[PDB]
Amino acid sequence: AIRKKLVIVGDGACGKTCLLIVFSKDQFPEVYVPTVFENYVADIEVDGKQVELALWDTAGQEDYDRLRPLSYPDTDVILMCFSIDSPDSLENIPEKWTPEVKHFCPNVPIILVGNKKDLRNDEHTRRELAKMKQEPVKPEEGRDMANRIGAFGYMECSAKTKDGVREVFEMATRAALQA
Amino acid sequence: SMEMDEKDFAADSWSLAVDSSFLQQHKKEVMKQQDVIYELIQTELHHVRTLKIMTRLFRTGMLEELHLEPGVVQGLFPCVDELSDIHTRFLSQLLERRRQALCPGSTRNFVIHRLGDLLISQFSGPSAEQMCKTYSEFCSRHSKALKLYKELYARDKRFQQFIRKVTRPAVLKRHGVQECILLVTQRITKYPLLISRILQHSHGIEEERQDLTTALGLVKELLSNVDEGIYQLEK
Ligand SMILES: *CC(=O)N1C[C@@H](C(N)=O)Oc2ccccc21
Repeated sequence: AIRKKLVIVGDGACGKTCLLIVFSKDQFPEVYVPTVFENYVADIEVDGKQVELALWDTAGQEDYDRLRPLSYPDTDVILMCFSIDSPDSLENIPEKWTPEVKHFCPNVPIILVGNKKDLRNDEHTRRELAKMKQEPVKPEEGRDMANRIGAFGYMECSAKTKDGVREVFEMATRAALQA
Repeated sequence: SMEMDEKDFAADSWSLAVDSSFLQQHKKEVMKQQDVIYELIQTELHHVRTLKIMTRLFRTGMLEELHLEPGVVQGLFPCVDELSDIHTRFLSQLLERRRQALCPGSTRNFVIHRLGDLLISQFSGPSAEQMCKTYSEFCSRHSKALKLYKELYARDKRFQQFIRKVTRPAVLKRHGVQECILLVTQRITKYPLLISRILQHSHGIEEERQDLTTALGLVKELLSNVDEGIYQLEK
């Protein structure tokens, strides 16, 4: 099993921590969702290849510009996370995270991940965003951002309902294996 | 880690650790407040266990088996003994605060009413200065440690077999030399997230909410000082 490194990046409340917990545990925690994710090594079999995928998070490092890059050494795939209920977090994808990731991790594939897709039909989400002259991030808006930033691909998931969670990590494993 | 502590923290939360009959006697807010405190101690136990792997298993293992040049092992495991003392003393205090909180006749039923004071002492004065200077040095030597490990693995045959040997157990899956180094660097950035979630469910006692607010500020000041004093090194 070849060893590959995955790192998730994104604004404070974009669901980057939930996404790792839900995948490593294989379920949305029924009793207590932990606050922090330490690390985890996933045994993934994608398209016939056996890979050992190390999982890392940058939660807590967002305000510390010298400390955060210490997470980047040897990354083989980057999950660029944004939240679908937060159009403002999508604005910081090409103006904040994309220049930094391309500086410390050049040529490393990036997958733009639209988190919290379940919130597209949540009534409270559409009401709160309307008192801002806004609405949930649309699938075509996500694709267009993934296009402009030269992301290897665009994917949507929901850590709450586990929908699309497996497909992101299987795809990230495929991306990491690429020449 | 010692079996006693491992069992006390083997559950996925405080609600699952204490006896269901004891849990059923508390307000839902207390269960949430204790769940996050249980995680602060659970992750502190794992942090100290990571440091023991680096000191006894890797660092000491190379000194007693390999013929490495003097100073290579220090470049590979910077400030590990200093970090180990800092956190083992924090873990000691956290664990005694839980043992004191246990009600008579049980070893698993507890409610930690005061925590803020312990966090204020750990993240202030000499203890805070000692972590600041320690983590500033650790993080500046972090890249150099990773490159040095990779050079030794890609050139030395004996070092290669030592690493394959010690990391073979199933328990060391996510705890190799490089994972241990990043695990320690990321650790300091966990505290504000944990203290903020504890603070959110600690409004019952006003002097506790203020203690946790002072502690939250103290940790953010520490992380800022460490971030300012970082100067990456290269071999
Ligand atoms: C101390 C203890 O384990 N207790 C004490 C008792 C109390 N609140 O006085 O509550 C329960 C319930 C079930 C099991 C043990 C205890």
